[PDB]
Amino acid sequence: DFQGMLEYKKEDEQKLVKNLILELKPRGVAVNLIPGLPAYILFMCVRHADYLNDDQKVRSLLTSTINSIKKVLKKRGDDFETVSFWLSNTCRFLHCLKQYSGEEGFMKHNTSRQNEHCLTNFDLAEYRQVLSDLAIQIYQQLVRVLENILQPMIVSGMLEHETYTLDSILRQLNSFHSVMCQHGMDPELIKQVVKQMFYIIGAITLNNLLLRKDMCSWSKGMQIRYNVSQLEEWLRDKNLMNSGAKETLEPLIQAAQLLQVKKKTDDDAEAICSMCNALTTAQIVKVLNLYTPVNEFEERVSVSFIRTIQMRLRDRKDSPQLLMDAKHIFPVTFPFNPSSLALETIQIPASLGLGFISRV
Repeated sequence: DFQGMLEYKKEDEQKLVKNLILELKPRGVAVNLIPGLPAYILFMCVRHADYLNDDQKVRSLLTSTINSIKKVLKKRGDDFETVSFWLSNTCRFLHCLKQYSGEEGFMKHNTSRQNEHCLTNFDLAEYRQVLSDLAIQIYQQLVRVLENILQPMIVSGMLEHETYTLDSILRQLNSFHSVMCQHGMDPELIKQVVKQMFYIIGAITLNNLLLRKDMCSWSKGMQIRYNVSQLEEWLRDKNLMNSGAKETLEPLIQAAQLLQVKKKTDDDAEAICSMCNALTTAQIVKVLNLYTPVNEFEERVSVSFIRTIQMRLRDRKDSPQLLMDAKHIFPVTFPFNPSSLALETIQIPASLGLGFISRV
Protein backbone atom coordinates (compact mmCIF):
# COMPACT_ATOMS: atom_id res chain seq x y z
CA ASP A 1 0.00 0.00 0.00
CA PHE A 2 2.19 2.83 -1.32
CA GLN A 3 1.11 6.41 -0.76
CA GLY A 4 2.31 8.00 -4.00
CA MET A 5 5.53 9.54 -2.61
CA LEU A 6 9.16 8.96 -3.54
CA GLU A 7 12.19 9.07 -1.26
CA TYR A 8 15.82 9.81 -2.20
CA LYS A 9 18.98 10.62 -0.25
CA LYS A 10 20.14 14.24 -0.09
CA GLU A 11 23.49 13.26 -1.61
CA ASP A 12 21.75 11.82 -4.71
CA GLU A 13 19.83 14.95 -5.71
CA GLN A 14 22.14 15.77 -8.59
CA LYS A 15 21.93 12.20 -9.93
CA LEU A 16 18.13 12.53 -9.69
CA VAL A 17 17.85 15.60 -11.93
CA LYS A 18 20.61 14.27 -14.20
CA ASN A 19 18.60 11.10 -15.00
CA LEU A 20 15.13 12.68 -14.85
CA ILE A 21 15.85 15.89 -16.75
CA LEU A 22 19.35 16.52 -18.08
CA GLU A 23 19.81 13.16 -19.85
CA LEU A 24 16.22 12.00 -20.11
CA LYS A 25 15.32 11.02 -23.70
CA PRO A 26 11.95 12.35 -24.98
CA ARG A 27 11.61 9.21 -27.12
CA GLY A 28 12.01 6.68 -24.29
CA VAL A 29 9.45 3.85 -23.91
CA ALA A 30 8.25 4.75 -20.39
CA VAL A 31 7.79 8.50 -20.93
CA ASN A 32 5.81 7.82 -24.13
CA LEU A 33 3.51 5.31 -22.45
CA ILE A 34 2.83 7.80 -19.65
CA PRO A 35 3.15 11.33 -20.96
CA GLY A 36 4.33 13.71 -18.23
CA LEU A 37 6.05 10.87 -16.33
CA PRO A 38 9.14 12.97 -15.36
CA ALA A 39 6.84 15.68 -13.91
CA TYR A 40 4.86 13.12 -11.96
CA ILE A 41 8.02 11.53 -10.53
CA LEU A 42 9.50 14.95 -9.59
CA PHE A 43 6.25 15.87 -7.89
CA MET A 44 6.16 12.61 -5.92
CA CYS A 45 9.65 13.54 -4.70
CA VAL A 46 8.39 16.98 -3.70
CA ARG A 47 5.58 15.29 -1.78
CA HIS A 48 7.98 13.29 0.34
CA ALA A 49 10.16 16.30 1.15
CA ASP A 50 6.98 18.15 2.17
CA TYR A 51 5.86 15.15 4.25
CA LEU A 52 9.20 15.21 6.09
CA ASN A 53 8.64 18.95 6.66
CA ASP A 54 12.16 19.40 5.23
CA ASP A 55 12.35 22.97 3.91
CA GLN A 56 15.97 22.71 2.70
CA LYS A 57 15.21 19.58 0.67
CA VAL A 58 12.09 21.11 -0.92
CA ARG A 59 14.00 24.30 -1.80
CA SER A 60 16.93 22.44 -3.23
CA LEU A 61 14.81 20.02 -5.28
CA LEU A 62 12.68 22.81 -6.74
CA THR A 63 15.68 24.93 -7.65
CA SER A 64 17.60 21.97 -9.09
CA THR A 65 14.52 21.13 -11.15
CA ILE A 66 14.04 24.65 -12.55
CA ASN A 67 17.77 25.06 -13.22
CA SER A 68 18.00 21.67 -14.96
CA ILE A 69 15.08 22.43 -17.30
CA LYS A 70 16.74 25.76 -18.19
CA LYS A 71 20.02 23.95 -18.86
CA VAL A 72 18.47 21.38 -21.20
CA LEU A 73 16.74 24.12 -23.19
CA LYS A 74 19.97 26.09 -23.47
CA LYS A 75 21.81 23.00 -24.74
CA ARG A 76 19.21 21.50 -27.11
CA GLY A 77 17.12 24.61 -27.65
CA ASP A 78 17.06 24.15 -31.44
CA ASP A 79 15.55 20.67 -31.23
CA PHE A 80 11.77 20.81 -31.57
CA GLU A 81 11.14 17.47 -29.81
CA THR A 82 13.19 18.44 -26.79
CA VAL A 83 11.47 21.83 -26.49
CA SER A 84 8.01 20.32 -26.93
CA PHE A 85 8.78 17.63 -24.36
CA TRP A 86 9.94 20.12 -21.72
CA LEU A 87 7.10 22.55 -22.32
CA SER A 88 4.73 19.65 -21.75
CA ASN A 89 6.49 18.44 -18.64
CA THR A 90 6.97 21.89 -17.14
CA CYS A 91 3.21 22.40 -17.57
CA ARG A 92 2.41 19.03 -16.05
CA PHE A 93 4.73 19.70 -13.09
CA LEU A 94 2.86 22.96 -12.55
CA HIS A 95 -0.51 21.20 -12.91
CA CYS A 96 0.61 18.80 -10.15
CA LEU A 97 1.78 21.55 -7.84
CA LYS A 98 -1.67 23.10 -8.22
CA GLN A 99 -3.81 19.93 -8.19
CA TYR A 100 -2.10 18.71 -5.02
CA SER A 101 -1.60 22.13 -3.36
CA GLY A 102 -4.42 21.64 -0.88
CA GLU A 103 -5.96 24.89 -2.15
CA GLU A 104 -9.66 24.38 -2.87
CA GLY A 105 -9.75 26.41 -6.05
CA PHE A 106 -7.38 23.87 -7.68
CA MET A 107 -9.00 20.69 -6.37
CA LYS A 108 -12.37 20.73 -8.12
CA HIS A 109 -11.53 17.81 -10.46
CA ASN A 110 -9.89 15.68 -7.75
CA THR A 111 -11.08 12.30 -6.54
CA SER A 112 -11.15 11.73 -2.79
CA ARG A 113 -7.94 9.74 -2.97
CA GLN A 114 -6.17 12.49 -4.93
CA ASN A 115 -7.25 14.96 -2.24
CA GLU A 116 -5.44 12.76 0.31
CA HIS A 117 -2.18 13.33 -1.63
CA CYS A 118 -2.11 17.12 -1.18
CA LEU A 119 0.92 18.91 0.23
CA THR A 120 0.50 19.75 3.90
CA ASN A 121 3.56 21.67 5.16
CA PHE A 122 4.58 24.08 2.39
CA ASP A 123 3.05 26.82 0.30
CA LEU A 124 4.84 26.68 -3.07
CA ALA A 125 3.01 29.57 -4.74
CA GLU A 126 6.20 31.54 -5.37
CA TYR A 127 7.80 28.53 -7.05
CA ARG A 128 4.66 28.06 -9.17
CA GLN A 129 5.13 31.60 -10.42
CA VAL A 130 8.77 30.90 -11.44
CA LEU A 131 7.56 27.79 -13.29
CA SER A 132 4.78 29.67 -15.05
CA ASP A 133 7.24 32.29 -16.21
CA LEU A 134 9.57 29.55 -17.41
CA ALA A 135 6.73 27.86 -19.36
CA ILE A 136 6.18 31.18 -21.17
CA GLN A 137 9.84 31.26 -22.15
CA ILE A 138 9.72 27.66 -23.32
CA TYR A 139 6.58 28.27 -25.41
CA GLN A 140 8.32 31.25 -27.03
CA GLN A 141 11.29 29.04 -27.87
CA LEU A 142 9.04 26.32 -29.32
CA VAL A 143 7.25 28.71 -31.66
CA ARG A 144 10.55 30.14 -32.82
CA VAL A 145 12.01 26.68 -33.60
CA LEU A 146 8.84 25.63 -35.49
CA GLU A 147 8.69 28.91 -37.43
CA ASN A 148 12.32 28.47 -38.49
CA ILE A 149 11.49 25.01 -39.84
CA LEU A 150 8.45 26.18 -41.82
CA GLN A 151 9.65 29.55 -43.01
CA PRO A 152 11.81 28.34 -45.96
CA MET A 153 8.86 26.28 -47.25
CA ILE A 154 6.15 28.88 -47.32
CA VAL A 155 6.65 30.95 -50.44
CA SER A 156 7.50 28.05 -52.71
CA GLY A 157 4.80 25.87 -51.15
CA MET A 158 2.02 28.43 -51.25
CA LEU A 159 2.89 30.49 -54.34
CA GLU A 160 5.72 29.43 -56.57
CA HIS A 161 5.41 25.71 -57.09
CA GLU A 162 2.36 25.09 -59.29
CA THR A 163 11.85 22.76 -53.98
CA TYR A 164 9.15 22.82 -51.29
CA THR A 165 5.50 22.10 -52.06
CA LEU A 166 2.29 22.43 -50.15
CA ASP A 167 2.72 18.76 -49.25
CA SER A 168 6.08 19.73 -47.70
CA ILE A 169 4.29 22.20 -45.41
CA LEU A 170 1.56 19.69 -44.55
CA ARG A 171 4.14 16.97 -43.76
CA GLN A 172 5.80 19.32 -41.27
CA LEU A 173 2.55 20.37 -39.67
CA ASN A 174 1.69 16.68 -39.31
CA SER A 175 5.00 16.02 -37.60
CA PHE A 176 4.64 18.97 -35.20
CA HIS A 177 1.14 17.90 -34.22
CA SER A 178 2.05 14.22 -33.83
CA VAL A 179 4.98 15.07 -31.53
CA MET A 180 3.03 17.47 -29.32
CA CYS A 181 0.29 14.84 -28.95
CA GLN A 182 2.83 12.12 -28.06
CA HIS A 183 4.18 14.37 -25.31
CA GLY A 184 0.74 14.95 -23.77
CA MET A 185 0.91 18.70 -24.43
CA ASP A 186 -2.25 20.48 -23.23
CA PRO A 187 -4.78 20.53 -26.10
CA GLU A 188 -5.19 24.30 -25.63
CA LEU A 189 -1.47 24.78 -26.17
CA ILE A 190 -1.44 22.59 -29.24
CA LYS A 191 -4.25 24.72 -30.69
CA GLN A 192 -2.25 27.91 -29.97
CA VAL A 193 0.84 26.55 -31.68
CA VAL A 194 -1.20 25.55 -34.75
CA LYS A 195 -2.81 29.01 -34.84
CA GLN A 196 0.64 30.56 -34.68
CA MET A 197 1.86 28.37 -37.56
CA PHE A 198 -1.17 29.29 -39.73
CA TYR A 199 -0.52 32.92 -38.95
CA ILE A 200 3.02 32.84 -40.36
CA ILE A 201 1.89 30.93 -43.41
CA GLY A 202 -0.76 33.58 -44.12
CA ALA A 203 1.52 36.52 -43.31
CA ILE A 204 4.53 35.48 -45.36
CA THR A 205 2.29 34.56 -48.31
CA LEU A 206 0.37 37.84 -48.22
CA ASN A 207 3.56 39.87 -47.79
CA ASN A 208 4.78 38.26 -51.02
CA LEU A 209 1.71 39.25 -52.95
CA LEU A 210 2.16 42.80 -51.65
CA LEU A 211 5.69 43.03 -52.87
CA ARG A 212 5.53 41.17 -56.19
CA LYS A 213 3.54 42.18 -59.30
CA ASP A 214 4.18 38.73 -60.82
CA MET A 215 2.25 37.11 -57.95
CA CYS A 216 -0.84 39.35 -58.35
CA SER A 217 -2.84 37.58 -61.03
CA TRP A 218 -6.15 35.76 -61.47
CA SER A 219 -4.23 32.45 -61.73
CA LYS A 220 -2.32 33.05 -58.51
CA GLY A 221 -5.59 33.82 -56.74
CA MET A 222 -6.96 30.44 -57.87
CA GLN A 223 -3.78 28.70 -56.67
CA ILE A 224 -3.88 30.38 -53.27
CA ARG A 225 -7.51 29.52 -52.74
CA TYR A 226 -6.79 25.88 -53.63
CA ASN A 227 -3.82 25.80 -51.21
CA VAL A 228 -5.87 27.37 -48.43
CA SER A 229 -8.58 24.74 -49.05
CA GLN A 230 -6.01 22.00 -48.34
CA LEU A 231 -4.80 23.74 -45.13
CA GLU A 232 -8.42 23.95 -43.99
CA GLU A 233 -8.96 20.25 -44.84
CA TRP A 234 -5.89 19.56 -42.67
CA LEU A 235 -7.50 21.35 -39.70
CA ARG A 236 -10.70 19.38 -40.27
CA ASP A 237 -8.77 16.06 -40.42
CA LYS A 238 -7.07 16.86 -37.11
CA ASN A 239 -10.13 18.19 -35.23
CA LEU A 240 -8.56 21.64 -35.03
CA MET A 241 -11.23 23.90 -36.51
CA ASN A 242 -11.75 25.69 -33.11
CA SER A 243 -8.12 26.73 -32.76
CA GLY A 244 -8.46 30.13 -34.45
CA ALA A 245 -6.07 28.97 -37.16
CA LYS A 246 -8.48 29.38 -40.09
CA GLU A 247 -9.33 32.96 -39.06
CA THR A 248 -5.64 33.94 -39.24
CA LEU A 249 -5.79 33.24 -43.00
CA GLU A 250 -8.66 35.62 -43.70
CA PRO A 251 -6.48 38.49 -45.02
CA LEU A 252 -4.75 36.08 -47.44
CA ILE A 253 -8.08 34.57 -48.48
CA GLN A 254 -9.52 38.01 -49.15
CA ALA A 255 -6.46 39.08 -51.18
CA ALA A 256 -6.83 35.92 -53.28
CA GLN A 257 -10.54 36.65 -53.75
CA LEU A 258 -9.61 40.21 -54.77
CA LEU A 259 -7.32 38.82 -57.47
CA GLN A 260 -10.28 36.99 -59.00
CA VAL A 261 -13.22 39.38 -58.83
CA LYS A 262 -14.36 41.80 -61.54
CA LYS A 263 -12.58 45.13 -61.25
CA LYS A 264 -14.37 47.51 -63.66
CA THR A 265 -17.74 48.97 -62.58
CA ASP A 266 -19.13 50.96 -59.66
CA ASP A 267 -20.89 47.77 -58.58
CA ASP A 268 -17.56 45.90 -58.72
CA ALA A 269 -15.97 48.59 -56.51
CA GLU A 270 -18.83 48.34 -54.02
CA ALA A 271 -18.44 44.54 -53.88
CA ILE A 272 -14.70 44.83 -53.23
CA CYS A 273 -15.21 47.25 -50.39
CA SER A 274 -17.72 44.86 -48.72
CA MET A 275 -15.67 41.71 -49.29
CA CYS A 276 -12.29 42.96 -48.15
CA ASN A 277 -13.13 43.67 -44.53
CA ALA A 278 -9.90 41.98 -43.29
CA LEU A 279 -7.54 43.97 -45.49
CA THR A 280 -6.47 47.54 -44.84
CA THR A 281 -7.09 50.20 -47.44
CA ALA A 282 -3.31 50.24 -48.18
CA GLN A 283 -3.32 46.49 -48.87
CA ILE A 284 -6.40 46.58 -51.11
CA VAL A 285 -4.98 49.47 -53.13
CA LYS A 286 -1.58 47.77 -53.43
CA VAL A 287 -3.01 44.53 -54.77
CA LEU A 288 -5.09 46.47 -57.32
CA ASN A 289 -2.02 48.48 -58.36
CA LEU A 290 0.13 45.36 -58.78
CA TYR A 291 -2.55 43.27 -60.52
CA THR A 292 -1.17 41.79 -63.76
CA PRO A 293 -3.63 40.92 -66.58
CA VAL A 294 -3.25 37.44 -68.07
CA ASN A 295 -2.77 38.88 -71.57
CA GLU A 296 -3.70 41.83 -73.77
CA PHE A 297 -7.40 40.88 -73.82
CA GLU A 298 -7.69 41.62 -70.14
CA GLU A 299 -7.35 45.28 -69.19
CA ARG A 300 -5.32 46.58 -66.25
CA VAL A 301 -7.27 47.89 -63.30
CA SER A 302 -7.71 51.56 -64.17
CA VAL A 303 -6.42 54.47 -62.14
CA SER A 304 -10.01 55.82 -61.96
CA PHE A 305 -11.24 52.49 -60.53
CA ILE A 306 -8.65 52.49 -57.79
CA ARG A 307 -9.65 56.08 -56.97
CA THR A 308 -13.29 54.96 -56.71
CA ILE A 309 -12.22 52.30 -54.18
CA GLN A 310 -10.22 54.91 -52.26
CA MET A 311 -13.23 57.23 -52.23
CA ARG A 312 -15.57 54.50 -50.90
CA LEU A 313 -13.07 53.50 -48.16
CA ARG A 314 -12.36 57.11 -47.24
CA ASP A 315 -14.42 56.86 -44.05
CA ARG A 316 -12.75 53.74 -42.78
CA LYS A 317 -10.42 54.57 -39.98
CA ASP A 318 -8.14 51.62 -40.42
CA SER A 319 -4.55 50.67 -39.79
CA PRO A 320 -1.93 52.20 -42.14
CA GLN A 321 -0.13 48.82 -42.27
CA LEU A 322 0.87 47.36 -45.64
CA LEU A 323 3.13 44.39 -44.83
CA MET A 324 2.16 42.08 -41.97
CA ASP A 325 4.62 41.42 -39.15
CA ALA A 326 5.24 37.83 -40.06
CA LYS A 327 7.18 37.09 -36.84
CA HIS A 328 4.41 38.40 -34.53
CA ILE A 329 3.81 35.94 -31.64
CA PHE A 330 0.31 35.87 -30.11
CA PRO A 331 0.64 36.06 -26.29
CA VAL A 332 0.17 32.52 -24.88
CA THR A 333 -2.54 31.51 -22.37
CA PHE A 334 -2.04 28.41 -20.17
CA PRO A 335 -4.88 26.20 -18.99
CA PHE A 336 -4.96 24.33 -15.71
CA ASN A 337 -5.57 20.63 -16.59
CA PRO A 338 -5.52 18.50 -13.47
CA SER A 339 -5.41 14.79 -14.41
CA SER A 340 -6.99 11.50 -13.44
CA LEU A 341 -3.62 9.84 -12.91
CA ALA A 342 -3.44 8.05 -9.54
CA LEU A 343 -0.01 8.76 -8.05
CA GLU A 344 -0.15 5.70 -5.82
CA THR A 345 -0.17 3.50 -8.92
CA ILE A 346 2.86 5.00 -10.66
CA GLN A 347 5.56 2.42 -11.37
CA ILE A 348 9.15 3.72 -11.61
CA PRO A 349 10.42 2.04 -14.79
CA ALA A 350 13.79 0.28 -14.52
CA SER A 351 14.82 1.89 -17.81
CA LEU A 352 14.96 5.44 -16.34
CA GLY A 353 17.97 4.49 -14.20
CA LEU A 354 16.38 5.54 -10.92
CA GLY A 355 16.92 2.54 -8.66
CA PHE A 356 18.20 4.83 -5.89
CA ILE A 357 14.66 6.20 -5.50
CA SER A 358 12.28 4.30 -3.25
CA ARG A 359 8.51 4.31 -3.11
CA VAL A 360 6.79 5.41 0.08
